[PDB]
Amino acid sequence: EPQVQFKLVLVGDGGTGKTTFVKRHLTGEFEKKYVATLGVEVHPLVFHTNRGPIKFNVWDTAGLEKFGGLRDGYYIQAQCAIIMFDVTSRVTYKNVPNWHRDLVRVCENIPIVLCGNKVDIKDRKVKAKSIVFHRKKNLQYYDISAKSNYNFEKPFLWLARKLIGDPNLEFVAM
Amino acid sequence: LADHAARQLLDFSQKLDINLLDNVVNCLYHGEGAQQRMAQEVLTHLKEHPDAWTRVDTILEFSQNMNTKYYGLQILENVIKTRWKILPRNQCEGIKKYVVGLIIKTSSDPTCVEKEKVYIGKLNMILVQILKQEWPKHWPTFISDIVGASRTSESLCQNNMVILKLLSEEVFDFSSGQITQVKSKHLKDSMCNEFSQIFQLCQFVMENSQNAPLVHATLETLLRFLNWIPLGYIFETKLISTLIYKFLNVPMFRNVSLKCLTEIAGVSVSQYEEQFVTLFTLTMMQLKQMLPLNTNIRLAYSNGKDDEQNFIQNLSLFLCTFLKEHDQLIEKRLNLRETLMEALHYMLLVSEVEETEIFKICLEYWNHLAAELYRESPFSTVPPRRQLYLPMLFKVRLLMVSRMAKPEEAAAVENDQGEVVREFMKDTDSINLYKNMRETLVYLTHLDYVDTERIMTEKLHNQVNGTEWSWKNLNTLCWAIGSISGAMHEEDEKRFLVTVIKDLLGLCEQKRGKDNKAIIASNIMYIVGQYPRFLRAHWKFLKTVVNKLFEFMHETHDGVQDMACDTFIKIAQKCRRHFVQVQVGEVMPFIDEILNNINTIICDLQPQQVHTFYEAVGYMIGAQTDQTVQEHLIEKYMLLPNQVWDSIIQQATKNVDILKDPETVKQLGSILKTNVRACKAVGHPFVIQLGRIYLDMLNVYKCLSENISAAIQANGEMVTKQPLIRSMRTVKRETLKLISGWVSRSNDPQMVAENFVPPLLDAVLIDYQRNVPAAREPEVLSTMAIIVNKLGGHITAEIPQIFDAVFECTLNMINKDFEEYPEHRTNFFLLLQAVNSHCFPAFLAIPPTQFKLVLDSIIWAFKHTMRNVADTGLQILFTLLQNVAQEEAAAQSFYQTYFCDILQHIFSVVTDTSHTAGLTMHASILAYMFNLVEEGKISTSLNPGNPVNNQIFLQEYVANLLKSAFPHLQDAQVKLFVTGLFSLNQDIPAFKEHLRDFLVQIKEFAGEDTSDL
Ligand SMILES: Nc1nc2c(ncn2[C@@H]2O[C@H](COP(=O)(O)OP(=O)(O)OP(=O)(O)O)[C@@H](O)[C@H]2O)c(=O)[nH]1
Ligand SMILES: [Mg+2]
Repeated sequence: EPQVQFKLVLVGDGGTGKTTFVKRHLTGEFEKKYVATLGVEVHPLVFHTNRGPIKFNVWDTAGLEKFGGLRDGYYIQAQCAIIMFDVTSRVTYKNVPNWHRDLVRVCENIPIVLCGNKVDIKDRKVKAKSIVFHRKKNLQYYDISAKSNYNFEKPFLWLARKLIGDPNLEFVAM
Repeated sequence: LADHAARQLLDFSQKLDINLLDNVVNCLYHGEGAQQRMAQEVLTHLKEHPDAWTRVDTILEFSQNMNTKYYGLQILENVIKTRWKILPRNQCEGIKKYVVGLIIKTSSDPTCVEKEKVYIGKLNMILVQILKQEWPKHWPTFISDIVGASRTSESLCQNNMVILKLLSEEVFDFSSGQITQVKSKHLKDSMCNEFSQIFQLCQFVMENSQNAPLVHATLETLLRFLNWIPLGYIFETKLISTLIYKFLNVPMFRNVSLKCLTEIAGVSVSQYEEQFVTLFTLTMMQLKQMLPLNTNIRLAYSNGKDDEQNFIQNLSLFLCTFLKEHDQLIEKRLNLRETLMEALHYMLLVSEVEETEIFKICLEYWNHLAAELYRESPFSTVPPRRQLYLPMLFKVRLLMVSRMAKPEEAAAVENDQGEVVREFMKDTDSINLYKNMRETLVYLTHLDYVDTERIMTEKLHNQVNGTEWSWKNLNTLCWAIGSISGAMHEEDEKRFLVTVIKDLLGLCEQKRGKDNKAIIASNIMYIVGQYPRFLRAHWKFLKTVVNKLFEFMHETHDGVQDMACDTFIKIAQKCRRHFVQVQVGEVMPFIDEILNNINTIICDLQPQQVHTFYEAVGYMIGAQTDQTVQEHLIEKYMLLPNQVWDSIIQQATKNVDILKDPETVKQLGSILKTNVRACKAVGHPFVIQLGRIYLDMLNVYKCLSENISAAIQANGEMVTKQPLIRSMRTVKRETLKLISGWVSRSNDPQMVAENFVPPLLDAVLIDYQRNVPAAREPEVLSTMAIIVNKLGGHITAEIPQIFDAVFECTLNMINKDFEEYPEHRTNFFLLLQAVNSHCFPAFLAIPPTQFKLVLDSIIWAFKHTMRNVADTGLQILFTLLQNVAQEEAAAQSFYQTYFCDILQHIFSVVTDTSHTAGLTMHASILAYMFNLVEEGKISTSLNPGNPVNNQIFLQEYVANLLKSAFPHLQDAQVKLFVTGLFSLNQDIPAFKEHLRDFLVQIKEFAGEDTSDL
């Protein structure tokens, strides 16, 4: 059970829920406020698994342009990524190809998950039958909710399986 | 390391300390906390500095690491993106020669091509940015040059392929929001104009090169061109045959090629019938080589390396794309039947792979096939297309039954008070997967009822004999059996259901263990739940079922109680009319028997289960047409909650202090939950119950609200997390849900207004006002919102009193920052929007100063970055403008007072990169306002430019506003943009794009020129 750590890059339009998702994993709290991330904040996330601990260094990046910081410069040396959008905002899914573009132009062969967040909300605007971008880009897609705990660990599980190279990896508590 | 040391990089009078830049850059990728933030801050300031590009040479010449160098490149890219058009022509040419220079060198070094390929990538991007800015006009020989260097040298060719992919991408894929429409068009046309030269180079490399990496790049570049190039190049060359013979069957080229073939396959045109046929034919011939038809693709995928998994995905994409678009092409040709069935074979095999994303792709095809055959003909147990498919349609039916997804998705969710509640998710990926599977199976069932039943009969037999027995398997089958409800004729389905139920009951017998019986009974419950039509025809079965459900509400084995409650609500809504009419062979209607026995039915349920139980009975009571009868039903229905309620109220008159007792408070919450669920089902008629409790419910709300406030005064929001406080907030929230829930469903507005609205003032509204900020319940604002949208005219007279309680003290909580009290901001604007939509006269009755506070707050809303808040604010403003215009009387002094002011505020948000999600509304509001002037506003917008007509004054004011805020804009840019606000005020999409063009221009510096056409 040695300590492997991976640079994970978290990108998406602002207000998608990037920071709220990481904070709930880090502390269990759900943040209701929208406080834009300036530049990048790096938060270590440790998962315990049936084959020993895995640490993701989450580079939580800013989605508003005015707060971009070094933008694609933060992506150097990333080993995986999550792209987030908000299923209550079409603009976010439309800009997902742009996040994907900037990412793969810096890290070509890295496992990437795409997440549609906020599926708890009743007025869903990006319909499940519409989300197809990940197919041809060979991405995983998970519908998730930072608020309801829906598919909450799935993105990390997949990345962990793909990075450790064990299809049967599972997350354990302590 | 010290901030003042790292800031040394910003001096610009000293020579750059390369060692220091390396440490900072190193702090960026490897440092923690505050030191990394400082790096990030210093490096951002440096990257943005107008003169940073001067040192880029220094960086690339002396920097030890590639991190620093990459950063060097980021600086050069920014200068080309922001100030290429204001650099002197001589510095431009120098930058061109420096970049192609550096590209030649690094892509000529073989170490570089192996290791620093990210760096190479960035350099390529640098060049492309130069091309986007001035390629056709200031570099006319570019394409000829790139082609000539490419034929001159293999290393140049390989990289030049990347450059062309990037260019194609930037021009054809990512131009929106980065480049103006006119420049974008110009770029596309210029690339179209020189494509043949480029195509020839790709053809040359494909047909002749033995450089594997070069061929691969060429194919990666071709894949991007396929998106835009004229079809002639795709279909009237040997491209298809080249891809198939040369590349498709070579491991290292297999994925690119297949992806290319997929883009070709998706083209939908009548002109190239033959070439589509060849593409299918030839591809199938190669697939038979690399992937024999007897491969276990499920195992292959399970066990495969990364690019084998890719390969199988791409194969399902190719087959799905090709057949969805061109299956009739293969259908009509008799000598291709076997190859068509083979393609169906592959789809079936790939359908076994255990990965949702791939399954979904296969399912999209199965859904298409089933839809088509059912459009051709919907009849059962023979038309021409169905004829071709009949050999394998059983295998699709079998696939659907075997892999049917879970149809409902139940979760445990914590609310804002720390209760875990059982919710059901709506419209998720996995629910949409279920619905597609149902539709497929339902279509295929219509084509042959017997075949579906056959398959189900057999899966069931293998439950019974233990062959295929498991909780998972039985679930799947039962989900499937439920999925096809409605697809059979009523006579067939009765016979079918009876067999299914008998066999599962038999298996309930056969299997021992509480666990197993719970699983089997849950399935039975699920199925009968999905067949209301059967229940409606056979009253004796419906009665048995309901009673059986009542037995299950006393089994505390995990899951059984939830299933009984879930099934009971399904059946109650689907069959409600059956509970209220006297059934044949019956004394009373069933609802009477149910009501007389609630006390025994629910004695062992969990509170949440009780709530669902009452909801279910609510629907039955809802369906009783006669009013006086319904009242007696409700009286009896509410009897048990009313007892506990009354008793707690009596104790509370005796001593207000039990209202602090943990158990009393849980219980009040649980009683109110019951009232809310009952009202949700019953609707308007629940007025009789609401009225009984109204004044007592408001009084407990008021005490609890005061208790919460006082506790926060004494020990802050830490006291708020406390359990007791939580369960008091529950009561307030359920109280408000109950009021808003009934009001929404009321249809006697005069009544609601005179009868229920008045008492809210002292109990809720003034209580909110007197509450300490952190104790004020955001749901107060939402309830008023709901109330105002329902009453409208009936509540206009009371807005003054409502806003005196809530308008100012709320504003004051949310007007210091954009972030705090998020739910207050959301709900407060929803209330404003309600008043503005439904009670507009109230806004006219108030004095100008008061109305000014209202507009100020509307304006404050659309300046939010919480998109929901901003969008409501924008809609409010739009609705207000339209309302003001209704009366000529106030309209013109509104225009005179506020028109220009509103414009400036809209402009400040249109021109901020943070608000681009508002574009549609920004466009609508701006277009409406500009249109208002260009057709006629009677009063001068400027009081003393008595001469300038409003339209002339607006052009000068807006232009001046824009020159003011963006001084680097050239005069012609401002004029052209202002003119457009008038020209395009009838076309919101074009107006929208006009704004987007403007945002591009404000982020760059142009000099004494323009993109004309
Ligand atoms: N309903 C709902 N709201 C959510 C969910 N996840 C996050 N939110 C809310 O949406 C907002 C997202 O805020 P952040 O996480 O700060 O935004 P971000 O995506 O990190 O944005 P930037 O840092 O500006 O790029 C917050 O108000 C959250 O409370 C979710 O699953 N459901
Ligand atoms: Mg953030």
